[PDB]
Amino acid sequence: SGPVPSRARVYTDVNTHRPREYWDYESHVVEWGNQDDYQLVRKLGRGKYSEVFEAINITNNEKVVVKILKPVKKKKIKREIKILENLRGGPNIITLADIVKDPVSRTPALVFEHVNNTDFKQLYQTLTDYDIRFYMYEILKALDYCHSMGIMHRDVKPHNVMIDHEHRKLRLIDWGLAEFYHPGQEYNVRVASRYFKGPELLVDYQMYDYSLDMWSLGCMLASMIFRKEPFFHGHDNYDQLVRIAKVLGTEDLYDYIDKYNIELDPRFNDILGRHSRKRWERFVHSENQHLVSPEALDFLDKLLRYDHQSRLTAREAMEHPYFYTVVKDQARM
Ligand SMILES: O=C(O)c1ccc(-c2oc3c(Br)cc(Br)cc3c(=O)c2O)cc1
Repeated sequence: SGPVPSRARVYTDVNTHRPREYWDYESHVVEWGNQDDYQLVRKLGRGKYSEVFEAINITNNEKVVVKILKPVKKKKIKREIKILENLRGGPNIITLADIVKDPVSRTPALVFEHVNNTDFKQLYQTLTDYDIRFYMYEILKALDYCHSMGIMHRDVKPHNVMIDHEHRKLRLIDWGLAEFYHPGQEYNVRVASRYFKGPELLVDYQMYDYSLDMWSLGCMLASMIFRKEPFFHGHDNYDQLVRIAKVLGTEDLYDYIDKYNIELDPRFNDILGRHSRKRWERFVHSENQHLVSPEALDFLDKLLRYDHQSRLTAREAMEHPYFYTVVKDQARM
């Protein structure tokens, strides 16, 4: 048997046509700075891979953000650093300003730009229909760039999207799981938050591409327009696929399995059963109908697909009628 191979429909060989230095990050040499150039003000958040502090650049008295990294392989550190430097300057990509090492503890610390972030737990209450469309378009601009730069984020989630609603600014952060795309490469399925794990990550299909990020975005869009965060709320990875199967149906799931000859785990076939593909009207009620339109539902359906190749690309998504009002307003400046 063996699973059927896969290639990205867009930006397939962009990395092949680049210098080895670009994607071969194990050979990247980091230029460190002194963390005594920064004074920490307060902890902004914790996490599995880092603890994030607000800090001050004492050489110019300007607010920055210090991400003190948790002990991971040196390889993964170089990967995140190289990717950040490669994507630096891109649309709504977080800006890496410095890379310092504490003189005492000798720990790697990435220094980022400061953005007045309002948390989505309080932000998703003041968002209008236009606000959702607008910010979705902003994430797409960041995703289309990094995809065109041969990089998939592999960890798209609300926690990783900083938003300055007062200044309409958006930034895509945390690229510690991001990876360079190479046609034919089998990647680790152990990426992204459980609720945003694509079906390929759950059925153990390792040859995925940029389309993984498009799934996660779909989970964000579903959460926003239906006011259910998170939309696919599973208790583990096995149940996660079941929660997905209860919406998109088991019909397309087993066709997905059959097409790519994916050997399915002997546990799934006992908890999946059979389900019909529910219409998106079944998730529309009085409290969220002001966010749901035929344009909204059409755009969503074209993101949440088992077959990663049938999902929209970032650019294809940016040309959807769902963003027609946003595009016209951005052209008038
Ligand atoms: O690469 C990362 O993992 C990564 C994490 C956090 C920030 C990051 O977090 C903020 C938080 Br949390 C709260 C507030 Br207020 C501001 C920020 C901010 O400006 C900022 O860059 C940037 C990048």
